[PDB]
Amino acid sequence: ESYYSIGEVSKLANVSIKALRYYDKIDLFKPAYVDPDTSYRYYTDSQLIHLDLIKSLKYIGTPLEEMKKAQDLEMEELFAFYTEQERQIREKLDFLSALEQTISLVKKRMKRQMEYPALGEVFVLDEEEIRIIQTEAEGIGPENVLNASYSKLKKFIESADGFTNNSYGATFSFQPYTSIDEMTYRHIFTPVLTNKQISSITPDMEITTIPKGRYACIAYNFSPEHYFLNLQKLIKYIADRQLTVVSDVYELIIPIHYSPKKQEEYRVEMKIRIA
Amino acid sequence: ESYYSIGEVSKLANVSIKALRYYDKIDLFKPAYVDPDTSYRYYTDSQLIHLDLIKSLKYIGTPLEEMKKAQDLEMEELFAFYTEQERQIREKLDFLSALEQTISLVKKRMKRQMEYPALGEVFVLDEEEIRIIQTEAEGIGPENVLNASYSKLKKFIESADGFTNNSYGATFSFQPYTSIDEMTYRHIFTPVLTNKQISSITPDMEITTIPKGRYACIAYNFSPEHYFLNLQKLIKYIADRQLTVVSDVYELIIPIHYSPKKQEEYRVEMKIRIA
DNA sequence: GACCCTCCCCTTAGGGGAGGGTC
DNA sequence: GACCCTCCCCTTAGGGGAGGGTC
Ligand SMILES: c1ccc([P+](c2ccccc2)(c2ccccc2)c2ccccc2)cc1
Ligand SMILES: c1ccc([P+](c2ccccc2)(c2ccccc2)c2ccccc2)cc1
Repeated sequence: ESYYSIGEVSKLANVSIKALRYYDKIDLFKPAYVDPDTSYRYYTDSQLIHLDLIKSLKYIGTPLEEMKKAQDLEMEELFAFYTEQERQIREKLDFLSALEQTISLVKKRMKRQMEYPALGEVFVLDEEEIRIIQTEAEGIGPENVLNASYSKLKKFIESADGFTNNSYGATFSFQPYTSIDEMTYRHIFTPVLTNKQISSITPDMEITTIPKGRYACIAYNFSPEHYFLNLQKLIKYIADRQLTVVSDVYELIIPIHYSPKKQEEYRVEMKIRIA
Repeated sequence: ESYYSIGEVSKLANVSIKALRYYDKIDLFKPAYVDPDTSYRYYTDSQLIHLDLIKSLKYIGTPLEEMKKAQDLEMEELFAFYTEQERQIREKLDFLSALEQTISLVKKRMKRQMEYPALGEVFVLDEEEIRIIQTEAEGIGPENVLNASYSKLKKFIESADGFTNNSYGATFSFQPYTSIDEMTYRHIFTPVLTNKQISSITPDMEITTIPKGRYACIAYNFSPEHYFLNLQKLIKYIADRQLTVVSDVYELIIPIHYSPKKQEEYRVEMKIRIA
């Protein structure tokens, strides 16, 4: 025999008035009585129990329309409904976990590039391996490589990492080049930021790595003159100390910013493994 | 010197055409050139790099508008941006973890009620404790208790569990009542499905529990006649075997369904601890 | 004076067409 | 014949008012 106005229900069940009017229009939760003259909504006490399901399902993210079918299932079916919710949550969990790990890897590589000792100077450090996915360069060289060239690689990596690669790589035979027009890339590649199985990789792609070891490295902001100059520094560094190269030259490029406004600028790093 | 149509960009960066037009209108990613006669959009190769940030941020859920400010920050600021993303992810994680645990508890109590041996029959089982939050009943009894009476309790429990309580409880002194109008509740309560700290609980509420021990129990679907009949069975069961009661009578009620259409029906369970 | 009601506008990220040009 | 363009409608869950009755 006790009835409540929309405001009272709102204060009692901690649900906004607008939400009550909406659930009314949606036919999810309608007032027991509507005054035909004022259109005022009135609710009964026993009815409040229905807001328990609605609030709990809202808390777990169930869409309103699906709530309508939830209040129609039996306690047994509701049990299963929750089982399904757990499955989805475990699915959300590992997605966030993987993402949490990926982000951490990105920051690690990001910091490493911000902590670089100096630009335009050859350094010899002990590197850890870098997992990559590569494909033959098809005759492409430093002057004609395009972002579009990495299209097939990015698709695969995006399908397993989600976080699209930010670094673009290429490799070439270590030679005493006297001109850029003399060099041709062997492979182009993109590092993989995840260990998630890849969805049926075609044979024209190879999963491999930049092996851990001692590397002669040099980093700098790209410019045609810098590219040539720094490559020659690397070559001279190796000849001067008669070092022995045991891998191709690895070239990684990463933009310094992604602003469509500012003049584009890229960071380049060349590495060559030595005995 | 190489340019692409919207379709080509779509196939290259795996982004829908509609999305490209939208990012164009939003001024997040605009084509390098727009044909003044056909309005056809054309993109340059160097521009594709900007879709890397956009896609990665979309993958982590960053809203488009905030992406515009992300492509304006420095590599240092971007590093921090990710730090903030990790913080939010860890926040999402424990929320899902807690929810995963709560759901499991709900299913456990839900199953227990579906596996009940029989209705209207007294059983003596060894119960595990049930954490609850209670408040004095203020003279309320079986005939005048309302859903609204639990308003203050539900607010607090909802503030810590999120999953609003589904079970409503009450307690009363074990007496040889000959009529319902003779009984008055001592406390009304609602179990807590979480161990999450409660936000400043007022003193008119008490956090306590239904202690683990041996309980004389009985469950049934509510009806005025059943309520009285089953209470008398409990009283007789205890007197017949001269059992000693060491707690008040606990009364838990949970709806059998939350359909606003079907006739309401509730499941009731009475429990009294014995030495 | 508080409370309640009914429109009306608005948010986010595009998808699914319809009608008509354009590679 | 495929590709591309410009509207137009639509989704989800209400929030924030404006104008005017109603406790
Ligand atoms: C005493 C108790 C309840 C109502 P009524 C109501 C009146 C006429 C027709 C149907 C219902 C009500 C109506 C408008 C404002 C206040 C009270 C009423 C009864 C049960 C549930 C809701 C409303 C009136 C007097
Ligand atoms: C040869 C190479 C590029 C173009 P255009 C272009 C034409 C006129 C004015 C500005 C741009 C082009 C336009 C419409 C359809 C196809 C090609 C062109 C150039 C750079 C980037 C995008 C488009 C035309 C001939």
